Amino acid sequence: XXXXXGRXXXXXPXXXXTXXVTXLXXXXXRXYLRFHXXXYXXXXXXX
Amino acid sequence: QLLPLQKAVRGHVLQFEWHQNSLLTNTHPNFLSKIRNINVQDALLTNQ
Repeated sequence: XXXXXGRXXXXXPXXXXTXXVTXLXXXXXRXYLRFHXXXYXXXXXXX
Repeated sequence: QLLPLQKAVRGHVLQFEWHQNSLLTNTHPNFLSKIRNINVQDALLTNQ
């Protein structure tokens, strides 16, 4: 019906500023250290 | 008629405020601490 010259345009529904736009194509119209290895009792203990 | 209730609530808040600023060093000036004497182990350790 609406198809024009081999083009299948059929599958279409047919029934501030106020600009006007064209329809169908819109455009303007833990762990804490332990004592060892912490450097005491490694220089100490006079007993 | 509300005056005495105001007194009661003021007294409550002021009690809390007085308690907040209290420290034992001020009220108990003769509070004890952990004094000790210099002993033999100090001298042995110094020599070592």
